[PDB]
Parts: sequence; C-alpha cells; structure tokens
Amino acid sequence: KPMFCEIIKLANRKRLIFNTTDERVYDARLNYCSTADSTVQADCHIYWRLKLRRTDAVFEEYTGQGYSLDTAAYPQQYTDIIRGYYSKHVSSSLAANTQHFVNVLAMLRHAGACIAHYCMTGKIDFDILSKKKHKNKEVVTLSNADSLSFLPHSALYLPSPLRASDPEIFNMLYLLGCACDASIAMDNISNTSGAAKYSMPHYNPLQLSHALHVTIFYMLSLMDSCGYGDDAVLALTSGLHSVTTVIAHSDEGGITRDALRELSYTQPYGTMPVPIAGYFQHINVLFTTQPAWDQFAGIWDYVILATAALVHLSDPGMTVNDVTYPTTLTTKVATVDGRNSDLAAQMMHSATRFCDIFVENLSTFWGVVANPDGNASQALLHAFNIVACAVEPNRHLEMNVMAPWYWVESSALFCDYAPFRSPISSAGYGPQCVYGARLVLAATNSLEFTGEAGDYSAYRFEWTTMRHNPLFNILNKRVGDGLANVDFRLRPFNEWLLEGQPSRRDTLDEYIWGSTSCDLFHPAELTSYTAVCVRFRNYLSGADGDVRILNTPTREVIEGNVVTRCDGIRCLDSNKRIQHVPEVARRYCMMARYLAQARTFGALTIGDDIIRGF
Amino acid sequence: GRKPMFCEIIKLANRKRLIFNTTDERVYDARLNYCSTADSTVQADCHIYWRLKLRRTDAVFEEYTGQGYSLDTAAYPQQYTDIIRGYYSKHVSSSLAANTQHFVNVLAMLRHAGACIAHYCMTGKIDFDILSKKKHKNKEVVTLSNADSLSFLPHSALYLPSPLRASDPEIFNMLYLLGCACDASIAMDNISNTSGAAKYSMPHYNPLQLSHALHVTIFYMLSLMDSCGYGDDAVLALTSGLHSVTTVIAHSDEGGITRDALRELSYTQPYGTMPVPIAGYFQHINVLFTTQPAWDQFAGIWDYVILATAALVHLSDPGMTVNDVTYPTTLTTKVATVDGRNSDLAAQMMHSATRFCDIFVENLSTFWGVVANPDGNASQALLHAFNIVACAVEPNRHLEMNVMAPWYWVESSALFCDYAPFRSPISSAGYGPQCVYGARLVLAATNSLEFTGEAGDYSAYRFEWTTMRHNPLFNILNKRVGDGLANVDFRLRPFNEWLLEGQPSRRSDTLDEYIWGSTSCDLFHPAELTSYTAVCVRFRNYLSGADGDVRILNTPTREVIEGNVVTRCDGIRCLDSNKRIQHVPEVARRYCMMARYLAQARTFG
Repeated sequence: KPMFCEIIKLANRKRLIFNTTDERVYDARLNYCSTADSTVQADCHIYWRLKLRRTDAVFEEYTGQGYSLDTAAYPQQYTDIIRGYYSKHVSSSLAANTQHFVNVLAMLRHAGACIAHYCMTGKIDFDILSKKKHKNKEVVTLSNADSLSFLPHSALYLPSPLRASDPEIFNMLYLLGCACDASIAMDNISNTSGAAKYSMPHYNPLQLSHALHVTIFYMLSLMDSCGYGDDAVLALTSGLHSVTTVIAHSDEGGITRDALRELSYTQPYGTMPVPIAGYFQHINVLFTTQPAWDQFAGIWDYVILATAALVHLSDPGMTVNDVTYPTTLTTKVATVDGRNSDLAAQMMHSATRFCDIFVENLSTFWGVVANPDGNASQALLHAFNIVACAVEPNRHLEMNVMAPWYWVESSALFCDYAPFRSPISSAGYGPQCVYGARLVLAATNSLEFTGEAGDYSAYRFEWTTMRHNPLFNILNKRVGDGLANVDFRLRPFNEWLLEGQPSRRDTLDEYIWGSTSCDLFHPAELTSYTAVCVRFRNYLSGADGDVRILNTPTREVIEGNVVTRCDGIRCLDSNKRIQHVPEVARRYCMMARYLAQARTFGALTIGDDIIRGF
Repeated sequence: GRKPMFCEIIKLANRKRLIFNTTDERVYDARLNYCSTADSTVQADCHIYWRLKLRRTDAVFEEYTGQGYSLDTAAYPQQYTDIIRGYYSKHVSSSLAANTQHFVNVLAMLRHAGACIAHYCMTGKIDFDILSKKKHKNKEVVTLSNADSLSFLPHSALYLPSPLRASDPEIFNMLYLLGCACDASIAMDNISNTSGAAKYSMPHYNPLQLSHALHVTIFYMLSLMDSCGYGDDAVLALTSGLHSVTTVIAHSDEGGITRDALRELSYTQPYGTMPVPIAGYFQHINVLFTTQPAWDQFAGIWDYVILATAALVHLSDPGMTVNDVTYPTTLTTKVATVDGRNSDLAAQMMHSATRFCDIFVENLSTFWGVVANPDGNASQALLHAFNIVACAVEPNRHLEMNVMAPWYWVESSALFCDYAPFRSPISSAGYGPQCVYGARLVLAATNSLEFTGEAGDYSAYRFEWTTMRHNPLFNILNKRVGDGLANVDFRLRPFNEWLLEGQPSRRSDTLDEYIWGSTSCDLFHPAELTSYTAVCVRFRNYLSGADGDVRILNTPTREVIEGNVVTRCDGIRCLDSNKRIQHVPEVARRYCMMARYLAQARTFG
C-alpha cells in the first residue's frame, strides 16, 4: 500500500484547467554524467503532459454494459457483520445464512473519473459525483417496502450503521451509486419533501473531495477483503485515465490509454459494511479534513502518472536471437481507413501476457494482494479486444510497425522499482534514473574499438537499441554540438527499425527522432539485430590551416559507465517546443520482413545470417 | 407455493421512453462475452436484443366475450373454507356444514389484470378507466349483508367480504375494479360508504400505489387459486393477458406461434368468494420494491417477467430424438402451403405441442413458485388454444412455412439467475441457455469432432454435427469481421444439404454464406443450420498468395477448436429501435433433401 511514494506530491501546481486546449506539464530535469569524466554531462528534461480528455469527460453515459465480476465473497468477519445488518429487518431476515457478494467496480471507476476531474478543473459538486442525475434518484427503503419483498443479491444496500459510524462515506457511496445508477436501499429514508428523494447537506468542495478519497479507499479495502483487489483496483485507475489524457511520448504507445477508457463495468451491488478497523484503512495517505486542493491534486496526479508509467515497466520481452527487445509490433497488410487488423491481432497476442504482467505490477503498486484466477487480467484483455475490433478510424494504429508497451516514460518517478515484476527491466530497457538515488548504468552496448582514421574513430557497437546506450543523449543534450559529430557506417545488412526521420532519406542526429518531450530515448526506437559501426568525429578537417578538437568523448567515456540523477520536478504550463511530434518511420521495412519470416516459418530463420559480409 | 423467480435483471436497466403506439419498440440489449479456455485472444461480444412492442394502442380495451375456458371446479382447501365461515352471520356461521364448497374462478380477472400490468409497463398510464374497461362508472352492485343472502342471488356472484376491505383496502378496491372490467356480478357488504347511494365510490388513488395494488392483487389471486391446486392455470391466464396486450417480437419468422396461442386463450366470467389472504403464502419475490414505486422499477420487474415467460417456451420443449441424438423440435411437411396456411404443418405442430404444453406449463409454474397441477388441466387449455390457432381459416404469417422450428420465442440465455429449478430436456441436450446471468459457464467449444488432417492452406475436422447452436464457437468468429467466419467453408462437403440453411437467395461457399442474418440476436437459433449426418469443415489457417508470401491468419488453432469455451454475461441496457435491429433474416424453409431425411428419420416413438 505505501508502494507509491511522495515524488510529485511535493511539486506545487497552481493552474486550473478549464478546456482541453490547455495542459499542465510535470517537468523532471535529469543530470547525465559519465562516471569516467565528470565534465561530459547534460541536463535533459522529461516532460509529462496532462490535459483534460474533454470539457465534460466525467459526464459520460454509464451505459452499464461492461465486465461483470462475481463471486466476490466477503471474508468471515464481514459475513457476520452483514448477517447482523440483515437480521434487523424482517424483509432481510430471509437472507440470513447466505453468502453475500459485493461488486463496487462501477462506483470505483466513476470515483476515479471524478477525482481526476477534480484534480484538473478543481470543481466538484453532487452533479459531478452523480452524473448530474442525483436530482431525482428514488431510493427503495427497506422499512417501507412490502413484506412480500426481499433484499436481492443485487441491490446496493447502505446499512444504517454505516451512516452511524461515518456519514461521509455514506453520502459518497450514495452519490456514486446514483451515478452508476443502482438499486440503492437504506434501512429508512427520512420522508421530508420527498418519499424517496434523499437530501444531503451541501459540502464545501474540500470536504467533498476528502470524503471521496476516504470512500475510494473504503471500497478498495472492501474489494480487497474478497481477494478481488486488483479487481476493484484496476477499475479505479481506469476511471482516473478516463478523464485525464496523459499525453504519451510516442504515437505508437498510449494505445493502453484507449484500452483503459474502453473499459466499463456492470451496475454495482452488495452491501456496505462499516470498515473493520484497518485492513487497508491503516494506511491513510492524507489525514487533515478538507485538505487543500494542491496536496490532494499532488497525490492523485502522481498516482495517475505512476499508473500510466507502469506500462513501460510492465512490458513483455520480445525475444529475438535469445536477446530481449522491447515488444514491438509489425505487419505487412496495408492500413485501411487508419487501422491494421493484423497489427491489432498482434497487439492482442502480446497483451495476452502484457496484461497479467501489468496487473501484477499494479497490484504490487497499490499493495492489494494478488489472486490466482486473475480476473483483472481478463477484464483488461477484453478491453484491449474491444479497442482492437472497433470499426473506427483509430490513430495509434495508422502504422505498419508500432511499439505498444510504452505510454509514458517511467524513469524518475518512483522512490524505487524493487518490487515491480517487469522483465524489460532485467534487460536494459527499464528506468533510466531511480528517484532520490544516483544510478550507475552501462553507457554503451558491448563495444569494441575498430580503427582510428583521420579525425574519426570507429567502434563496432553490437547494437541492440538506441535507449540501451544513453551516452548519445548526453551528446545530444550537450551544450556543444548535439551528435552532429557522431555518425554511422551503414552497410547492406544493418537495417533500421523505427528509424528516426524518414523524410531525410550521415550524421547520427538524423537517425534519431527528436522527441521534444522526454528527451530520453524511447525504448525500441533505433533497434537493429546486427552490429553497427559508428564513427566519432574528433577533429575538424586536417590539411587546413587548423585542426581543431571538439568535446567528443574519448574511448574511456564511450566504454565507461554513466551515472544518472534526477533534480526535482517542476510544474510548468503549456510551452510550444514540447508539442512537436517526432516524425518516425512507420512503414513496412526489410527489418519487418525478418519478424514476419520468423513468425510464419520459424525463429531459426533469423540467426547469424542477418549480417551480410561479416 | 413459496419463492417465485424474480431477479431484478431487467429492473436494473433504466427505461427512458414510454410507448404510446405500435410504431416504436423498446429494445433490451444484453452483451455476452465468449472466450476460449485455450487462449483468451479469440473472444467476442454477442448482443442479444429483446424487442417489446405495444400490440395495439388500446390493446387492453378489447371486447370481452366471456367465453372460452371456464374453470368451475376450483374449490378452496380446508383452511380457506373455514375462514369463509365468518363471513356469514354468527348464527349461520356456527351451524354450517364443515364440508361446504366455495368454487373460485378468477381467471378472466387475472388475464385482464396482466393485460393492464403490461399496458402500464409500455405506456405508463393506468387508472380506473383502464382497469375497468370504462365500466366502473355505473356498475350497480348487490348489497347483501353478512353473506347470508349470497345464496339469495339468482346466479353465482363474485363476493367481496368486509373483512377483506378492512384488512387490505387496496386489494378489495382492485378486485372491485377487475370484476367490474369483465362482466361479473359483485356482492359487497356495505354498498356505499354513504348509506343511501347505490354505487360504491372509489377512494381515488395515485397511479403509483394504484399499480402497487394491481401487483399485490395479482399475487393475492395467484395464491388464492394455488390454494385450490389450479395455480398453474391461474398463472397461465396471467401470462395470457400479459402477452395479450404486449407483443415480444420474436427471434425467428416462425417463432410467435405461441404468441398467437396465448392471444386466443380467453376465460369466462369470474365468480367466487375472496377470503382475507393467508399471511405467509408467497414467502417473497426475489426482488424487493417499496410501496408506491415509480413507474421505473415497476416497468422493470414486469418487463423482466414478460421476457422470462417468453423465454420459458424455448427453455422447455420436447427435443426430438433422431437416431437417439436429441435435436430441437423441427417439423417438416411435403404438402405446399396455400394462401398463408399450412394444414399439415398445423397438425404436426399440434401433435408435438401436446408434450410441449405439458412440459411448458410445468416449467411456467416452476417459474412462478406454484406447484404444477398434478393433472395437466392447464396444459390442455393451452393445447386447445393451439388448436384454435391451427385450424383458423385465415392466413397466418407464422405458418407460411414448409419447415419450421416451433418452440423458440426469445433467447433464454441471459435472464435467469438459475436454471436448475426448471425441468427441460433441451437444457440436458445442450441447446438450452448458454450463460447463466451472473456465472461464467464453461461449455464445450463445438460438437464432438475428430481432426481428420490438414492440407496446405487448410485444416479439416469431422464434426459429428447436430446444430449450429451446439457449436458455440462459431459466433465468436461470426462477430469478428476481420477474417473470422469467412475462413470456415463447406467446399469439402460431398452433398451440400442443410435444413434451415439461411440466405436462400444466393443459392438460386464459406460458412458466412450459410448463416442467418441474425442481426437482432448474435447468438444462434437452436435449430440453426442443422444436419443429422456428420459433416467435415476445413479452416483457412494461412493464405499463400500467388506471389509467394504466406500470410498467417487469425483462424483459431487446434486447441481452440478442441478446448472449451467460457461465457459470461455483461450489462443489460435498454434503448431505441434502429434500422439495423429490424433486419429480418431470409431463411431457407422449403422441403429439401434433409427434410425428406427427417421425414424418414428414426424418431423413436
């Protein structure tokens, strides 16, 4: 539960977002310094754009057709206490020795939605918490109902002891169940200007939001007591991302954003017992009543971003030649109306594993214990299926080659990444810098020196991925020349996958993409399954009146490790340089042909024969 | 009876519009999620629609003839006959025979009351005018005192004692209204609250508690008749009224024969004595709604019961055993249908409707909590209603057939929290419901098959083949338009013969060519595209173009065809009718080779 830490908690935001044309950015500046020479360093600013999905994104119709959880049985103590709440009424004494099931996923997702809406626009009322349908919600009352009536397994029954112990969670549960319209039933409503109209005291936005927080955690505890925690947890994050567009860094990634938005749930039910001491309530993030909007927005914006970044660390490893690359998709069939049905099929065949890994990391991110049946993975895989087969012009799929499992850069966003089960971090493609620590990592791939001609030194890189070696972003964010002195020795055989700028087609800064957000190299951008020879241009032209030297690093730095470190996280407004989208090559390339030929015929078809001419 | 099946499954879906005419219709949408236990990639979402329409704008105000079924042998049991003593004067009540008879016939009242219920569920209007068929205005009522003068009437009369009016005034008022609707002499103890007036005046109600009282009287009368043992017959009358005012438009051109049966099922004038109800007869309905519920929750519960009644017919019908393997009932006739009437098909339908009505009223009474009558009295009534449907000289849409599959009214595959109560052979055969509402059902992926081998670009399997519904994997593919159900084809068939083929236009070779339009229900008809002999199917797993590349396709792999399917239910919404829902499948219903195979089939009886 404390698995989320206080990183964006401390950044101080002040802007309230009113439209979708505006956004806030969480700038995190990073110092890249090689352990060998402390003067080859650079300042690279990751950004994290957060904007409003729509002006009225929280008011989207519930519909009610979604993943329907069942068999979420309460543990023992809750069965006893719910038996107690039932036996009070003769109309409930019937269901006395029956096992009671809860399913608040719908209210949980709407809670996440409106809490993100609050973190962005700052305003909440009962309309925003009840889809502005609270005005005429008729509550069936357990006392006024006939004796022929009987409390169904599918009625949201809010016991009176719940309002006795804490009326804030009571009113919040009522408002959310009104939003995710459900048969809410109380022990008795106080007939007052309405037979079933439930009037509640007007809250100042701050107490309202605090009640919303504490009731979100109440429901999380409730679902977690059933083992179905990631069952009522994932839904919360889906709600979160249903309102705040977390602009992705790469056009390929961020398909999981639409996957989450496509996810819905069936109408809530079950009874709401008073919280039993603290199973999950013992961890209380904020305690001051009506806490200021700034710190609240801090906690929940960091939760938004940590979830959104957990994908990059929850990515399955695509094995090529016993080497692990970040799972990247590839198809030959042309795009028709902005979709590749085969790209969607491969996205599903990867999500088959990506989703259980992602839910494992999410469970360990909220501390909710995992369960064997993995229902959450089923729900998310179904959401992916829905976003795949949708017959609509869908960006994020205009491409023939795409990297799906990377939505927002997950580096410098966690006090540590120790608990996360992510196989892409055992390979080199995980975080670049842990927050609050100095991280030493390899600055280039397995490298070998291969000659030094006039004002050039060539190195064979045993190249794997641009990100895998970070020295190049030091050279790019160097105050001097940004990689204009480093270039390739391209041959027939070294083919580029997701290469930087197709519109140009030898200096390397052309083969990068110039992501003006998240300076850090996107995993699987300059991939290649072969080695690559790369020249560093040390000197200017010889035989002239001058032979000038440059800051181009020496063979120690190129071969020696680099350390990385994060320097706080400012909150900034909408600049212009950050919106610039990179023009990455996303067309069926000869490198895609190896992947197709390995899938169709066999993996033994791309071994050592990719390299042509030693 | 104890507990009737009333899951607030349809109650949860919130209805927006009220229906005032027959041009529009309310569509209940239910999504079903299908996925293989082999791999969760091959999934699909099937949208079962149930379309409800108002039969006619004034489908309740229909001329009451008072003719037809007349139950004249429902007398109270002991407890009720003793409670009846106490409506006479003490002097008479003390010295009355202990074995007296009090014959009850409330059936016409329950039919009109069901009609009023469903009319309220469609239009949302209910009042004394509706409930009395414009008769409560000037209904003169005999005012005998102390039900000693009850034998003083020159005929049997519907008597409403004063203890009933004192116990539950709304039940008494509603019974007055109903007995006024269908011609029925009423007898009350005090004619008018103001002594001197010959007409009993109404404590005018609000429509909300008006409909609440209608509900409570339906249950009262059901309990009353059930105390006699003729409960199944009472509930049959109730559902007759229900489907007599609303039309649940079917999932097949044929289906709705049972609709026409329930239409023509009428009852004679009611009579009897209405005691104060026994306190704990119906323990509880599974749902609970408050006194004066909004039209919303009422429409919810009663639309659920309309659709559940409609579902029971498919849920229960005798599966015909061909070569001792059971199929959904399908009736074939060589004679050509004339001017919209197929006589031989009518006679066949009757012969099978015998067993159908037996099992159907058994299951209906199971669904209402009332024990089925030990003798099949009600079933015989429904069978006679069928008979009047069959030999009607008028044209009929549902019998324009030459090969029909009778008993399939609406899909019963998502409206029941449990099916174990019902006894149905079709469920045991597997053509029953596929996904219990609120339970992940693991059913067999297809028919029992064997892998006969694979060729270059295809892979064959020998289905021991019964019916498309018994092959639940193919609607997963059916939903997937991107190379899903166009890779399955029958160009490996020796003779391409199917009863109920589907798309007969393009005959006069992929599986998508031999399927129904099926736009209103993505799940498969129980007698969809059946064959009694094993058939072999080949899948187009790859695609090797003429140039040389070999594109792999999304056709399910072998362990998908041989590993089970899991099905769960999703939300049930409601919405408005669009053009795409109304699309009616053109289906092949003509005497074929398989037809004359079935005419000579085993059919062990």
